[PDB]
Amino acid sequence: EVQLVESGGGLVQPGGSLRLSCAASGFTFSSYAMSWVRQAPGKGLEWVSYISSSSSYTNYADSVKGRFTISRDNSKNTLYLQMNSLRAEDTASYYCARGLAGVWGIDVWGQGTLVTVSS
Amino acid sequence: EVQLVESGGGLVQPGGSLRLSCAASGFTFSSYAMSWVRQAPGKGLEWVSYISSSSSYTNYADSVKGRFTISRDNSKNTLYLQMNSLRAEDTASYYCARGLAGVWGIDVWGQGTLVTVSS
Amino acid sequence: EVQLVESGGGLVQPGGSLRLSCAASGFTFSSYAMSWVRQAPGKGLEWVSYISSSSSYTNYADSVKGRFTISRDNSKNTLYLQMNSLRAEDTASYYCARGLAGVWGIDVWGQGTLVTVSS
Amino acid sequence: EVQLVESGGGLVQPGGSLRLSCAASGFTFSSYAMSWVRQAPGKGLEWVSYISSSSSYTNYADSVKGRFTISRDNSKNTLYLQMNSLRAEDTASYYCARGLAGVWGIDVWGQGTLVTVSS
Amino acid sequence: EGVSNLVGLPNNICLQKTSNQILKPKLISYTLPVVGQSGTCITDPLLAMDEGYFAYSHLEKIGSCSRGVSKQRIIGVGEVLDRGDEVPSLFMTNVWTPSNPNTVYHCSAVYNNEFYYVLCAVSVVGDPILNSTYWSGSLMMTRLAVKPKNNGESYNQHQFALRNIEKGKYDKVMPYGPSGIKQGDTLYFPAVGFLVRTEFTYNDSNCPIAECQYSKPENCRLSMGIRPNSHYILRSGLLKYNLSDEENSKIVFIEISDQRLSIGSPSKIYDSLGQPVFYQASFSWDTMIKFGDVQTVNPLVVNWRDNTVISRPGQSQCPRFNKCPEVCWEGVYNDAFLIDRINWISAGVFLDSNQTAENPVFTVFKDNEVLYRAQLASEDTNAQKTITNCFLLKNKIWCISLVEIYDTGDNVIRPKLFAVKIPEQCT
Ligand SMILES: *[C@@H]1O[C@H](CO)[C@@H](O[C@@H]2O[C@H](CO)[C@@H](O[C@@H]3O[C@H](CO[C@H]4O[C@H](CO[C@H]5O[C@H](CO)[C@@H](O)[C@H](O)[C@@H]5O)[C@@H](O)[C@H](O)[C@@H]4O)[C@@H](O)[C@H](O[C@H]4O[C@H](CO)[C@@H](O)[C@H](O)[C@@H]4O)[C@@H]3O)[C@H](O)[C@H]2NC(C)=O)[C@H](O)[C@H]1NC(C)=O
Ligand SMILES: *[C@@H]1O[C@H](CO)[C@@H](O[C@@H]2O[C@H](CO)[C@@H](O[C@@H]3O[C@H](CO[C@H]4O[C@H](CO)[C@@H](O)[C@H](O)[C@@H]4O)[C@@H](O)[C@H](O[C@H]4O[C@H](CO)[C@@H](O)[C@H](O)[C@@H]4O)[C@@H]3O)[C@H](O)[C@H]2NC(C)=O)[C@H](O)[C@H]1NC(C)=O
Ligand SMILES: *[C@@H]1O[C@H](CO)[C@@H](O[C@@H]2O[C@H](CO)[C@@H](O[C@@H]3O[C@H](CO[C@H]4O[C@H](CO[C@H]5O[C@H](CO)[C@@H](O)[C@H](O)[C@@H]5O)[C@@H](O)[C@H](O)[C@@H]4O)[C@@H](O)[C@H](O)[C@@H]3O)[C@H](O)[C@H]2NC(C)=O)[C@H](O)[C@H]1NC(C)=O
Ligand SMILES: *[C@@H]1O[C@H](CO)[C@@H](O[C@@H]2O[C@H](CO)[C@@H](O[C@@H]3O[C@H](CO[C@H]4O[C@H](CO)[C@@H](O)[C@H](O)[C@@H]4O)[C@@H](O)[C@H](O)[C@@H]3O)[C@H](O)[C@H]2NC(C)=O)[C@H](O)[C@H]1NC(C)=O
Ligand SMILES: *[C@@H]1O[C@H](CO)[C@@H](O[C@@H]2O[C@H](CO)[C@@H](O[C@@H]3O[C@H](CO[C@H]4O[C@H](CO)[C@@H](O)[C@H](O)[C@@H]4O)[C@@H](O)[C@H](O)[C@@H]3O)[C@H](O)[C@H]2NC(C)=O)[C@H](O)[C@H]1NC(C)=O
Repeated sequence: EVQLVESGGGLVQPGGSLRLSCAASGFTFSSYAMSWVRQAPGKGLEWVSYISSSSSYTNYADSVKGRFTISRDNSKNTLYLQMNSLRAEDTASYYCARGLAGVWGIDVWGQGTLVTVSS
Repeated sequence: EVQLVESGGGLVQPGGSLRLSCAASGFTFSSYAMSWVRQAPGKGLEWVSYISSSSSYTNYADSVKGRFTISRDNSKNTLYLQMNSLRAEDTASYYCARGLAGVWGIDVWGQGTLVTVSS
Repeated sequence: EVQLVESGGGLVQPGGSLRLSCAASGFTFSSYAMSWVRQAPGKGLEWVSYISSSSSYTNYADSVKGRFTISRDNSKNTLYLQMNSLRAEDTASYYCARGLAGVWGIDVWGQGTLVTVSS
Repeated sequence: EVQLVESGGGLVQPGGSLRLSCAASGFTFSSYAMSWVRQAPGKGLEWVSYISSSSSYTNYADSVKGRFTISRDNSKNTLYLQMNSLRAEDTASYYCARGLAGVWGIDVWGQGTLVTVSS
Repeated sequence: EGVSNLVGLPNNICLQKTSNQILKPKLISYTLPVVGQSGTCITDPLLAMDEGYFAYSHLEKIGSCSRGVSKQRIIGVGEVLDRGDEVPSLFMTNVWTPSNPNTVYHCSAVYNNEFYYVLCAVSVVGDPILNSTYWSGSLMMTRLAVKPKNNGESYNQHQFALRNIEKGKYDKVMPYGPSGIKQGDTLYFPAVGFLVRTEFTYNDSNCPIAECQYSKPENCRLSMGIRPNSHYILRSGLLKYNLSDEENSKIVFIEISDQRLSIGSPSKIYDSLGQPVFYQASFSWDTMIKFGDVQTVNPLVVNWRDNTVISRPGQSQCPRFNKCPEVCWEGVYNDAFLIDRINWISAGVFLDSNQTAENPVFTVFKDNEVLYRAQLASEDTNAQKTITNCFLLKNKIWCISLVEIYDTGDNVIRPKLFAVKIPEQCT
């Protein structure tokens, strides 16, 4: 059974710097793909960051092309996201999965992590 | 290339309170001038609010001297305008630029934002 | 009972512009002295501004001689402070009292206002 | 909830002099034990300095027996460490806890403080 | 107010079997992140507690957790105080580490007036319970104070090696167990004896093979050793050390009685509620727990407690709940500390598995039934050795148990110490 434990921070002042984390267990993390997926209440899926297996390819969206950069920690199973210079349009719950955006995902989204950017 | 993303809608009751926003990218926002310019179908340019770089000077027009007050958010590139106590004569499309009224303009007006005050 | 109500806020970018306010009630504000006093955790009293009753004399410190200028609003009891061009060494809690720096103060310091300049 | 706030500095020349600080709140500091613990990336725990409650016993390690001396300031809850004559083998993150080296520690390590001695 | 042992009259504890989990496991071994993972492994634990002072020992192995190497053996003592409001913990004050890590094995701790002797075994051939046919037999006792002073040099660490041994018929002695007892000025250490198999006097007709059709009669004799064709049969016992003389180090191995005579296993004796209580692990034909109180201190005679609900797991050869003689040297160490004598109430972390070593669960049982259990972890975390010790906190019984578990974000067997409070009120 694949368990995805989302983490990170929230309820921060707009324009700060948050660091979202997501550890995993089970499947071999040394060669696989990870992606952060967020969704605002009312909207659907929205992909922001993608990381390859050997950390050779990192894709980003048009709205977050220069906001944050995803990394990889293949030594210790985790998934960091150093969110920098966020706005009010980033108030959503972020999720980690095994697909860039798609409609795919071969594991139940465990808990997620809500990031509130307001006031 | 300078991109101006106007935001904020209309369709408000006479005497309501709307908040128009306009973000930007490219040029350094820490030291520059921002101004809201509106134009109704049939008329020409009409300046409403002006502000300096250090937020030390805020100019307004004779018709909107007490309607709204322009602010500055040099931390996060944007341009807010808390429109308060509007009338039917304020039904026009608002624009953000780098000139008070003039006939000037140093960037193509991207989309604008139409505000309708009627019924 | 003299009540001092500090206001303002912190958490600003280095080199920004903040405006601290402090209203009061009780004693006659039309003829008295007001001064801003700050103190960082680890240090003691450190005055930054001074003003007379008729706004005829305005004293400042050597470190904030050209940073901000204290004003007076004898019509509506308040005490403004337009802090401009602050640095990381200005992270402290500001207070309003009835003495320049001294060790004096004839009223309990109510709440104060912490100003943070970092990141 | 016991909160440990590590402080100090870093990025010093080989053979300099740094002063690490660590304040605490909660548990009664007048009678308890404090110890600095460091760990380099790749290695494990490494105790350097220990001190008792009444400042009657001060123990040090074989490698830092004459480098620094831990003190105690029970009046003001803190933990100082005047690191003197450090080398390149002292580049690690220092932590304060309530156990000499052990595998013990009865509180979550809050933030720590990294010390870099190179170039 | 003070942290003492089980003396006087404590508060009334739960005396009924309840399924409602009234046990509150509290962790006091909060470790730091393990960024920079490697093949670390922590084994060979030790936890003794007496009159508010504790001790600890461990051998960190880089690689495999069984057939690994030695890098450091942190042996240290300390004091027992409270974290906050009614939250006791272990505060270490002194730490000692030997120069060569691959020399010290099978330590044994004991309490004293203002010191803490650590009797360890010295070997140059590795594990003495695996290469005893070439072991010299030298023993070393390290004395560590629970309160060091400035510039003592003779009051903080005392590296002492013993000289004379009073071995009567045994060929070698070795401290084997967590801790022992003391009576004024006479320290006792748990140990195991090495005796020749050809020099054993045991008639092969007292073996419980009557109601054991699937058990050969010679299984009792073949189970007294590590292997059938071995050269030594283990024998449990205690080491006597009279420190009131100090003229010559005396080592007297007092063998255990013949009642339910099993193979040598890590034993633990402790003075609970005045009377000394003895424990002995089960690495032999008998898989049930060996518990009981001691009536004769020096001539060790333990009245074995016939519990039929608490045992330890094993391999396919000798699994849990096996009461017939079978040639097998396997098991796991799981002790228990006595918390009541009027009703004979015990408490300890015993594993709950048939042929595996997972799901460490703290259980309380008087004589033949489990009162209330509580899982210290999930049902998939492995566990090998558990050490349970109980004390008092100024009005009530508290128990701290060292349970080696498998942490999620550490990938290494970590000896997590859980602090459990004996419930006074239950449902
Ligand atoms: C239980 O305890 C017993 C006793 O305590 C242990 O038995 C002991 O084993 C050791 C071996 O570890 C014996 O020591 C000597 O080992 C020498 C090995 O030399 C090298 O061996 C490794 C292999 O590398 C070499 O391989 C070949 C081998 O021929 C060479 O040609 C090649 O060039 C390499 O050099 C190297 O990695 C290592 O570093 C060594 O350098 C032996 O050469 C030596 O033999 C002497 O002694 C013999 C009598 O025992 C004698 O007949 C020979 O002629 C020669 O003089 C010796 O074996 C201990 O002697 C031995 N003790 C006893 C009492 O016999 C046992 O291992 C242990 N078991 C466990 C499980 O712990
Ligand atoms: C180690 O353990 C073994 C096994 O228990 C012991 O050997 C047994 O000893 C008992 C005695 O306690 C034996 O029981 C009986 O032995 C009788 C011996 O007969 C002679 O006895 C004395 C000498 O001792 C003579 O003076 C006397 O005149 C007899 O001539 C047997 O006659 C008995 O037989 C009965 O039982 C058998 C079944 O076994 C029936 O078939 C018979 O009809 C009769 O009813 C009885 O057996 C026992 O036999 C011994 N077993 C074995 C295998 O030898 C060892 O003594 C013990 N050693 C030590 C040092 O502890
Ligand atoms: C560990 O090692 C220590 C030693 O380091 C052991 O402690 C010793 O224990 C023995 C017990 O037998 C002590 O021997 C005692 O000696 C006493 C002598 O003191 C005075 O005796 C006379 C009094 O008249 C006695 O007459 C007879 C003699 O047997 C007695 O039966 C009577 O009751 C009277 O007491 C005096 O005239 C004389 O001048 C002496 O002052 C003796 O009285 C005791 O009966 C007993 O024999 C020995 O002294 C202890 N040693 C020390 C240093 O304290 C300890 O037991 C060991 N622990 C073990 C083995 O577990
Ligand atoms: C297993 O055993 C447990 C033993 O502690 C049981 O817990 C006890 O359960 C009983 C029955 O529910 C409680 O008795 C009642 O408690 C309520 C709530 O107490 C709270 O009151 C205020 C809020 O009003 C709050 O601030 C306090 O801190 C209390 O938490 C009372 O209102 C009732 O009058 C009555 O006393 C016990 O209080 C409770 N023990 C504790 C320590 O709280 C548990 O219920 C058992 N579980 C099962 C399934 O049997
Ligand atoms: C953990 O260990 C426990 C104890 O070792 C295990 O319990 C034992 O399970 C075995 C299973 O083989 C039992 O052994 C046999 O049980 C069956 C009973 O089933 C039949 O019963 C009657 C005949 O009595 C028959 O008419 C029915 O139709 C059934 O088919 C019989 O073959 C024998 O009687 C024999 O005893 C043990 O009896 C049982 N022991 C106890 C004390 O219950 C447990 O299963 C283990 N669990 C795991 C997960 O490994």
